[PDB]
Amino acid sequence: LPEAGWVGESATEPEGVIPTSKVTWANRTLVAEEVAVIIPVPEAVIDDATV
Amino acid sequence: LPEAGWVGESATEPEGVIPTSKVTWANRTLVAEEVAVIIPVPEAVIDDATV
Amino acid sequence: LGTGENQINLAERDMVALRLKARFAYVLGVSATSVGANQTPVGVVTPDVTA
Amino acid sequence: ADISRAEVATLIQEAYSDTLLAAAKQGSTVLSAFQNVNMGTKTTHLPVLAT
Repeated sequence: LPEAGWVGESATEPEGVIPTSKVTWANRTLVAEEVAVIIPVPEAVIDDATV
Repeated sequence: LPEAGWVGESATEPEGVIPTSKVTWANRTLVAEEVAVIIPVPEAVIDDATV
Repeated sequence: LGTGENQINLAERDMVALRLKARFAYVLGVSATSVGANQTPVGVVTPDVTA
Repeated sequence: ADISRAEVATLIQEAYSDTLLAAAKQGSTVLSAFQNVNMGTKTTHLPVLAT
């Protein structure tokens, strides 16, 4: 995070000068990974079922 | 590049199985870089000149 | 322009300057071709250092 | 006091270009040098003068 400061009206004193400051960022990642299952069943069981 | 092969007919022999193969890619990059010059001149010289 | 004893303040010295700049990048497409992997698309005639 | 390009990490995105991707493909030589006989079966017999 940057930091600011209070500044006097002056053209000659050090308190007349606005501070410089930086802001910085870093990186985070979403990496997609696969989760899965296979459920085998007789075709006759699937054809027979009303539900 | 991928590679093909010649293939027989059988249900039983090692020949008659179609070979597996592969294609691949690589990366090339453009990275931008800055070339620059500053040329200072008196503004009276610009006004005095005929060009 | 400059700093310390070398410093030019353009406004109070009644000067101006042009800053000229560009940003450039370069890439050479070394890749596979129908003839094989890793093929360079550029050749050179080098000068005669012998005859 | 200053922000560098390392400190702006991934607010600056990296771009892509397919302008090097498109390799052209080369046909068989023998399929253009010589007659392509259409076949509807595995074996064709061609008689020739022999003595």
